[PDB]
Amino acid sequence: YLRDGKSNLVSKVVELHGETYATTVKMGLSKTPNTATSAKVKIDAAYLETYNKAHNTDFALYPQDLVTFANEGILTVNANTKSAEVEMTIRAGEGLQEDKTYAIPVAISDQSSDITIKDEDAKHCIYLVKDMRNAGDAYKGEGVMQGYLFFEVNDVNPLNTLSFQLENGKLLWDVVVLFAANINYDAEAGRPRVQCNPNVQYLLDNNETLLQPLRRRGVKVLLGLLGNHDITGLAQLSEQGAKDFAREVAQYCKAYNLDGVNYDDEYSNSPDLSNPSLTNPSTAAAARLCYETKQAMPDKLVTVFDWGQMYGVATVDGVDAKEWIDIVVANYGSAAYPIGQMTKKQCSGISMEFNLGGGGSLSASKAQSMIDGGYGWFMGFAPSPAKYGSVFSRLQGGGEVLYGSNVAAPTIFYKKNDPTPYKYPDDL
Ligand SMILES: CC(=O)N[C@@H]1[C@@H](O)[C@H](O[C@@H]2O[C@H](CO[C@H]3O[C@H](CO[C@H]4O[C@H](CO)[C@@H](O)[C@H](O)[C@@H]4O)[C@@H](O)[C@H](O[C@H]4O[C@H](CO)[C@@H](O)[C@H](O)[C@@H]4O)[C@@H]3O)[C@@H](O)[C@H](O[C@H]3O[C@H](CO)[C@@H](O)[C@H](O)[C@@H]3O)[C@@H]2O)[C@@H](CO)O[C@H]1O
Ligand SMILES: [Ca+2]
Ligand SMILES: [Ca+2]
Repeated sequence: YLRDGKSNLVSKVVELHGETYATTVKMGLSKTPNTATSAKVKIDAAYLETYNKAHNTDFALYPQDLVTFANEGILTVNANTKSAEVEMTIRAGEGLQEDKTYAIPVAISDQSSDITIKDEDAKHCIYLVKDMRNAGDAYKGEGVMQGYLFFEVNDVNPLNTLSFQLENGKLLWDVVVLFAANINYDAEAGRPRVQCNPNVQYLLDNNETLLQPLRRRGVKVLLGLLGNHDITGLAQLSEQGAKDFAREVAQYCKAYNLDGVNYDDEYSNSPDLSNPSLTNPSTAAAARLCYETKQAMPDKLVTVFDWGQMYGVATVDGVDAKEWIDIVVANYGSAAYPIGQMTKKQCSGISMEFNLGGGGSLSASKAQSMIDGGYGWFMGFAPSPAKYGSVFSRLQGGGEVLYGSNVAAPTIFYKKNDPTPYKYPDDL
């Protein structure tokens, strides 16, 4: 089969932060090659219609003139690694649209008889390309650790993400979660639904002013989903129930122009096993939902809190978790761990409970330990302007290690449901 060589993913999201992006396309080999092993790759524009139909997506084709393969797309065989690869360059173009995902479907062609291609799936990989050159204010560089922040939107305006910058002006928090919409039972439909409390609903209704300004500066905004004290839950949907709920989550992220989801399996009660949308609570059911959610929004982030039964099964329908868990964050005091072919670049190395105090600090020591451990993420939960003294104290020193620039003292904060930047601390 064919995949992206750097990530080893068959579906790879590419964020352009500069004028070019370089990678390889890699064909895996089933036998040690010989002098005759050969293959080429090409862009397969016709396959995009098939892909979009299968995923209920609408991606446009990235301009083919902006994509270049080395060596006319002929793959260089590496006999020692059972693979063959070609360099591919993606150039940023003109006349592209901000905030639109484009597709580069790549196909194997002209392969030698020693290569067996099982199906059309193994014959293709896909790059999902986003131009992020202008939504650059959270982008702190190649290979740095990234931040993941939950807001308790019952109480705190997520525009407070903008209170957190390094001295070099970059935004600290790459990803923020609106915590949380709920899963609840819909009796009229006999199935689960997304249920948004009035605070969540107000944010979505007002996404233009209270959420999209974060996305304009490059922050990914995710909808949090959380159990909510009835028979439905994120780790207890049947295969069919998970397919249906995943489509609803994807519809929210499309309707409100968000960047994905966090799943937190807490507070559900026991399921009604006679209901066909439900099943025994388990990590396999949770993994099924994550997989189906990714199939429904392959260019958006599927992330989990490692608690309850939400995380741990590493394959669904033969597909490894690297393809459908983008980020896993752990409980306060723990580091997350990868499953399947994930690496610790998908995992949090610290989780900080900013409202109650546990989980430690993003100190210089801790930052270096996390880098040394290969972690990709640091997580924080429930910051608020009233506690900025404590929150920012727990961020002292780490930024110099992670980025060469410490977190700056806050000077602005936002009040709930109010777009006005107030002066910190004078305005409270
Ligand atoms: C990523 C992560 O940290 N995940 C979790 C967090 O959930 C947890 O946060 C804390 O969670 C507790 C428990 O919240 C759940 O239970 C609440 C109480 O439910 C019961 O009572 C209700 C009546 O008061 C009944 O209606 C209900 O049926 C049940 O009998 C419940 O109110 C809460 O749901 C609300 O909040 C969530 C978002 O948090 C929202 O989706 C719901 O729609 C609803 O609005 C949960 O079901 C909670 O008590 C903690 O709350 C305190 O702290 C927060 C700030 O963090 C304050 O805003 C709040 O005022 C309280 O002071 C907090 O939310 C964290 C930390 O423990 O850890 C992981 O477990
Ligand atoms: Ca800009
Ligand atoms: Ca808790």
